[PDB]
Amino acid sequence: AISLIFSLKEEVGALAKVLRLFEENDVNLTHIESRPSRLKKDEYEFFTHLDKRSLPALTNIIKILRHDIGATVHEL
Amino acid sequence: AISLIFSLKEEVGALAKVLRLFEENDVNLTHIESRPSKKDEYEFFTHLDKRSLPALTNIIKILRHDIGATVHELSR
Ligand SMILES: N[C@@H](Cc1ccccc1)C(=O)O
Ligand SMILES: N[C@@H](Cc1ccccc1)C(=O)O
Repeated sequence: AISLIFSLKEEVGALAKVLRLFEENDVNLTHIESRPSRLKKDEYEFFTHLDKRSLPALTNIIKILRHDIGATVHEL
Repeated sequence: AISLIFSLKEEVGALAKVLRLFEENDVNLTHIESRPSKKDEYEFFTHLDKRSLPALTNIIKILRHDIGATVHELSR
């Protein structure tokens, strides 16, 4: 499984923006879970699985999340 | 915190559409977790902050009758 972790600044629609970006890149989730960040009081972390057909978008959505959104992101 | 548990039909952008509804109603999540369900669906466990309460009747309307999700639980 493709595993991706990212951290977002807390606000309404924070996750929705990420998922819109995923959808627009034909990325499809098989798992999501959140937890409050232990590092920053104003951040939430998200652990996701993506299906294998999402692989061609993977390098690129990582860069977009970091660049367009300012998320901290890591492929696991 | 408001507990809301619902299923969606599996498709690219399934969750994005729901989170757009939430966002447009000023609903803020504090937790999300998915699980595969019904073979072609996913179940979502969410918590909404108390400030989301004025939105509940509208998001339930749209979730049930527009998006066509099944709501398994709503509790506060
Ligand atoms: N595969 C769907 C539903 C889904 C979302 C998140 C986790 C698991 C399933 C999507 O990407 O929107
Ligand atoms: N509160 C933010 C981030 C978040 C999403 C989902 C779960 C937890 C936190 C939002 O509603 O988008």
